[PDB]
Amino acid sequence: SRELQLYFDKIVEVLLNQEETKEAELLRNSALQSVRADPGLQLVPYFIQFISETITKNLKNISLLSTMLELIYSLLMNESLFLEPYVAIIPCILTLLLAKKIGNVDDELQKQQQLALRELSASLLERVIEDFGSSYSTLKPRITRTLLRAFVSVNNTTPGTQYGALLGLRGLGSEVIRIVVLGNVINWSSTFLEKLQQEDQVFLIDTLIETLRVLTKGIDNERLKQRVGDLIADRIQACDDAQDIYWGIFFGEV
Amino acid sequence: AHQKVQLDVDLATQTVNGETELTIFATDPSLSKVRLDARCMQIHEVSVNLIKANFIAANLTVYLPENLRLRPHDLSNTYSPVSNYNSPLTSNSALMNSDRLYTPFVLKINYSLRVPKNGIIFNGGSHTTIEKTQWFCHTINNDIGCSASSWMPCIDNFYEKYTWELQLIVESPHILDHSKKVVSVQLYNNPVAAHHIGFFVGPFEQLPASTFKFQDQSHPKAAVAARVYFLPSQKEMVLNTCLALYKNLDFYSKEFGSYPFSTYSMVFVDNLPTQYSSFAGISGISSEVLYDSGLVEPMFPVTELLSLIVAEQWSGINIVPKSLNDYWCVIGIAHFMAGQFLKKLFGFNNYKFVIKQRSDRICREDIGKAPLANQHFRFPVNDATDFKFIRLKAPLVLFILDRRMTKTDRSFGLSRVIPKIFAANGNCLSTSHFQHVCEKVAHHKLDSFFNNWVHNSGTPVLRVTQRFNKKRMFIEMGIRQVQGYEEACQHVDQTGPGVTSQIFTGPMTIRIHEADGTPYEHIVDLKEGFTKLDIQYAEGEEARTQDAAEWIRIDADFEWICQIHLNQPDYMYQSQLQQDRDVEAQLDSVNFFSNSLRPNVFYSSVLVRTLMDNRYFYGVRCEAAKGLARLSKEENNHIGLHHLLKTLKQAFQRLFIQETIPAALSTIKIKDSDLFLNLRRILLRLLQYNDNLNNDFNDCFYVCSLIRALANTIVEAGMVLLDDRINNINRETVIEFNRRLQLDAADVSYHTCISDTILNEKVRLGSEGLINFRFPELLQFTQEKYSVYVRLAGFRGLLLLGGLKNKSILHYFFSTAKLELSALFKRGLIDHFLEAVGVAALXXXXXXXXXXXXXXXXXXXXXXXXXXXXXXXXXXXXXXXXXXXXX
Repeated sequence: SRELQLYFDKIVEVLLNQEETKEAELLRNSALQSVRADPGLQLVPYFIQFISETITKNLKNISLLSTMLELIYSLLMNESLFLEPYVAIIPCILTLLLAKKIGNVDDELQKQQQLALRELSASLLERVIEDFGSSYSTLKPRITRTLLRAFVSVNNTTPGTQYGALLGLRGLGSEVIRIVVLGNVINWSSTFLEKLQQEDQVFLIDTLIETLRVLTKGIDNERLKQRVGDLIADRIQACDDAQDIYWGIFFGEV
Repeated sequence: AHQKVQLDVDLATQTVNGETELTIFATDPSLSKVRLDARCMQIHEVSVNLIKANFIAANLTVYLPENLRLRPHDLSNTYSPVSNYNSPLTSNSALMNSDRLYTPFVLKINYSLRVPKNGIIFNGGSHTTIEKTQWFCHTINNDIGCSASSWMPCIDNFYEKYTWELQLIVESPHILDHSKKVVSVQLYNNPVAAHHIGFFVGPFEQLPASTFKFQDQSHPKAAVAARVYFLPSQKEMVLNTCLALYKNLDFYSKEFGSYPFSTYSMVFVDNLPTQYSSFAGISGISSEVLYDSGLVEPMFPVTELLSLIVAEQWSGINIVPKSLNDYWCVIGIAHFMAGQFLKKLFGFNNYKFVIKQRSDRICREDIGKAPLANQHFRFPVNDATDFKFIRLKAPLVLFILDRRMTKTDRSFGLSRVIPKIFAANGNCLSTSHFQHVCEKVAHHKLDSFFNNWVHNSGTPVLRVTQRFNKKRMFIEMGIRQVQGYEEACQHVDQTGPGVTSQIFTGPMTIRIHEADGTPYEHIVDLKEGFTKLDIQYAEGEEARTQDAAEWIRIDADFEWICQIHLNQPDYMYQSQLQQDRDVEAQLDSVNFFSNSLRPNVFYSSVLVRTLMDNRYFYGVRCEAAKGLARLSKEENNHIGLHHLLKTLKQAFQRLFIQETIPAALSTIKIKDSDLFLNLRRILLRLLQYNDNLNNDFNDCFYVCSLIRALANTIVEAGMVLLDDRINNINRETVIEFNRRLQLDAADVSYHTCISDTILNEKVRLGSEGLINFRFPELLQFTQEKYSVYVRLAGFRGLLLLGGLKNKSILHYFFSTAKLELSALFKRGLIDHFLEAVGVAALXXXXXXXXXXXXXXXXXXXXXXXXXXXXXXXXXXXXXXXXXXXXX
């Protein structure tokens, strides 16, 4: 038992952790499919510890993050009974959703790999947070408090990682979407005004506002809009004077 | 008398060039055109006195002192002396001709040793050896043999003793020429010969130690730098070998005489192992050369090897006899010292029982040998003679000579005789003179015992007579001995059964036992063979003959190698094996009872109790287990009480469980054949469940015993070869062996179980195997070079297993053997190739004739031309003798 486990762990580290070219993609896909199709959960502790240590002490380039995310997604999506008792979506999902130096220092502007990796991390973390029946995913208060504290403290990983992780976890866990999307009253103007910091990324701000409005725009919304019209005066006239919130919601709903 | 050798430029290029300033003493010798021994080297000048002169190259023959240009005043003059020095000359020292004797000179000449010098492993450090140690070469050159000619140009005789200095650069040295250290070594007092003048260029790290010890690693069971020496390693091995070698060296030095050495440290060179070099221990000049066996199974192997090496080095270099036929004397002294030291240090398997087993094995292996006093000459002959039957035959002669009378004459005679030769006859010793002095100072005769004992011996008939005298209480008895018998003269040019190999009968001890098997002794002179003597003052057989007089059992030294034969076999074997205060008597009685006949339940219970007794050791337990295994039925097949008893009893371990598991495993799974369900369940359950009750670190014994048991069960029970899942059991065993070998040799590391498992599987299979993957698998493994211990095993196994077709097998094997030249691959490939070919190809005359016939039928492809045209040094001599014997 102690020999086969060490042999497989070392074979994956040398492999998996290594690198190639022509046989790199075939080796990674074959290893992920084999580990997520046969074998057993005996190498779940070693793989989780090594992946957590390398992901916690690495955060360089975009290739390592993509490979680790793909391996964790394949093993977690085709694993045995060990992910739920070990609980890894909290630290893994937390670090993946809080990362920013990997993309910034590694392709800051136009971080396509950072956006794709953020979406994949939101899907995996969303499924992990949704795979709970009794208390297998009670990290909602900690995640909400962490996001609110981070947004009210600074602009760490701004702006898309926290929104994608929270949106994915809330959407996948909504078995709470109304309370998660509401939270407080005037939050858009208070968040943008509280942050801002002379955001020179007009396309990034507009893209984030449009994404939030589209994600927030539906049975209740369709019934209310069809029975009235999205409340042009109420939303306008009433409510607050959010130019980006009202403009984005009206433009996305028109 | 002196010598100044200057060698350098040996590393990197794997060469060794330097000048040589030889200082003669010799006094007489021959001088002028001296025949200096040399090999495939390059000469470099040869000045002498003034300029040079004519001289032959080539057996070297460099002329010196021929004309009258020199002066004779130095040799004719004489200086003053004291203490009666004399030092007179004569016509030889003066006269007026060439080849004068008793003359002094000083010669000099530069020599160059290229990388094509046979008889010396050369591996420079520059992309030619390996990634390990790039700034250090490895040109270890042997010394015990004829390497002096290849290492330099000088004489290589044994009848001329002279001293020499060792001042090489690789007293005390440091800075001399930039990055060179002038190592000066006087040694101009004591003198040696020419056969022990080598240059083993090995590692510089010396892992020596001392001798003070008491515990350290939980021990145990005026000095010198003992221990060993490796390439920055061998910590535990150097510690254990340093403590054991320190204690043994201290005991031998305090119980022998003297020793002019202070570097009692071995070494683990990369060129190991070798036939007559890295075998066990090498004797050079205050330094041992051992092979890479630090993690192997030691115990009696490493103990007997170290003891025999120390005793041989202390008794093979202290006395320089004029005759090379002192193999029995040196081997006898070394065996006596090693036996006393081992008996006083090691004591687990009974020293007496071990000596008895060694004597029995020596007799069985010597029942069909040749003669001891061979015809002397040159490393294969020395290695074969030192590791043949002389070591096992010297112990019997030494014990018989030392036991023929009193031990005081032997101990005092040897100790006092060693000082005479070691004080005043360093090069004048003679085995005949020593034996004559010993026989003349301690009793006499010994001629018939020495010559007759070294010629041959045998016996196979012993008659006893019983006579009851009630008129005066005279229990007469008779003892008679009879036999039924039906290169050394070029492998015995004629013949001859003896006819009487054992001349004198020696002592005839009569240990007669009283009623119920007592312990009465008797000293019978006998002497003359075929004589008589006289003595005096379900269990129906034992009940009717419980006690009648005295059951005189068999003996007390075995003068004629000895089988027992007399009445009362069951009573004598039972009473001797169950009532005897002697380990030898108990072992002999157990062997005789196991080889004869007796009861079933009684013999099984008594054998189990005796084998399970705490007083019994590995010899008693192994003997009882062997007897019960060979006789597990009075007339049936298996014994449920013996098998169930051994299995139940078998279910720090130590020697008990280690020796019981191997004997019960190799002896349990024997024939069987039938009952593939129970047999496959027991053998498969033991193999797959091995070490399933006490698995720890000691896995060598379980690996060897397990491999032997599996090979014996699959071979004996699978020789014929499914009504009982026979095919399923065979396929399961083959798949298990393949997976185990691939797992232990792939994602693992081993070397003390892979060879035994592969050899056991191949030997157990053999016929009815895969036709044919042995050549592709062995060729792939050897070509890939997986593990240091795997290539030689695969090549030897394939060469010793193949035979059919043989299409291109000779060319492939020849190219592989000629290309894979190193240490284990070269030695193991040559020895394993010759032995494998001879064993695979083939009473003695018939076998030789058959082999010759086969060779004649398949004379195609030899070389001979190529093999012999490539064989050099050791391969040249061994290949020359073997080739000449095969031609």
